[PDB]
Amino acid sequence: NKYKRIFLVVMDSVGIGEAPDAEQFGDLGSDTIGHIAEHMNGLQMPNMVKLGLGNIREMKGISKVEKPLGYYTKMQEKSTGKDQMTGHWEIMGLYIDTPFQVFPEGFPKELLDELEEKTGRKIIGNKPASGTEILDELGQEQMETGSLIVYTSADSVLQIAAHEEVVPLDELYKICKIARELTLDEKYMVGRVIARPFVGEPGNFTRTPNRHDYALKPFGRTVMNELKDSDYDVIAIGKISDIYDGEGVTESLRTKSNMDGMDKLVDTLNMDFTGLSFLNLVDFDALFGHRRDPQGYGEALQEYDARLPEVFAKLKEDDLLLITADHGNDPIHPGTDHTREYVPLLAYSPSMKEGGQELPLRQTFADIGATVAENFGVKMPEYGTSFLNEL
Ligand SMILES: [Mn+2]
Ligand SMILES: [Mn+2]
Ligand SMILES: [Mn+2]
Repeated sequence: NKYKRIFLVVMDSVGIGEAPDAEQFGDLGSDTIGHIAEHMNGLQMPNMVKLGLGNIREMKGISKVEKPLGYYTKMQEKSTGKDQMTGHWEIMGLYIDTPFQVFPEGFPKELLDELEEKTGRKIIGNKPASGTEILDELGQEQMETGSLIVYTSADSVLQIAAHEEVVPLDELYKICKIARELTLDEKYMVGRVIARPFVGEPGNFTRTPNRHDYALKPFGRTVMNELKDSDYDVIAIGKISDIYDGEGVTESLRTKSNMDGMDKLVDTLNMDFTGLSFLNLVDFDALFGHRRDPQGYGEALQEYDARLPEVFAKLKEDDLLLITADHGNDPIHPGTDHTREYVPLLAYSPSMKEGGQELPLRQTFADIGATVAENFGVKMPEYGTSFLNEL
């Protein structure tokens, strides 16, 4: 093998400007990193700059360098959608025709009618809200009537809240499984159904750790599956295991924050393993992109950048570091959805003694999967073109 270990980092939602097909999505003008850089009066990301981020595209505070540490380019998304699962599934070698939906005005009556029809229970709420907001508003009615609080977020989720004393936990799980089946329908396709049991009294409701998630498996066997099947290590960090519903995963490390994500990445650098360590840094998307908070987003990017030199110091000659994103989520864009954008790609190993060069633009995110597959000698994905030989 050319590399013994590949460290793949998804900066979640960290897009590098509108894609050629942005108009279809209402995403003309979208530029996640660029708009953040303008807001910050210049982003301070010296380590990403050293890797060649400015060589992909110059932005405020982000300039090109003469000798980038590694190779650089951007990637274009080929799949129909701009959601979490589409982006990640494409990265690991798939092509996804059918996009996962978001519901800023709640779910269609048809879906909620069938859920009522199958459960014999009333549904209340039906809007995007935080757990705290929806329980403050509807928690008491839920307790008193035995109704189900159905809500969503800015992402592709259907969430069902019920008080543990009123709706038995096991009944809530059964209901969520029904909802999971009903939402395997391209009109109502949600990435994730989430059980949100809660306890307490009016004015003091808390969501319990009895939360359960109901995800869909990727629409195909991924490069992760192939790695696992060939007895390679596949270490998933953060939301990665959940995004792939555990498919191809050999170890999963939960994280609480971006900084904690970088700590677990460091933990994997300290592990003897052969295969893939795969990190998702989700805060960019979950805290700042959807909340349209360019200041928080900018600060988060600077906090992440400052962590990189330790990663650089720990990389071995036979290690490869890959840094990319899965879509955009421009914090100055209208609405609360993701934006259809190119994503950066940086590929660095200390064995690149002469530094890196520009790679041809990646025509699908699956080029990452193809590169991983070729490196480890496992079955090549149906989609994607490896850039391994270019490194
Ligand atoms: Mn838009
Ligand atoms: Mn994402
Ligand atoms: Mn998101």
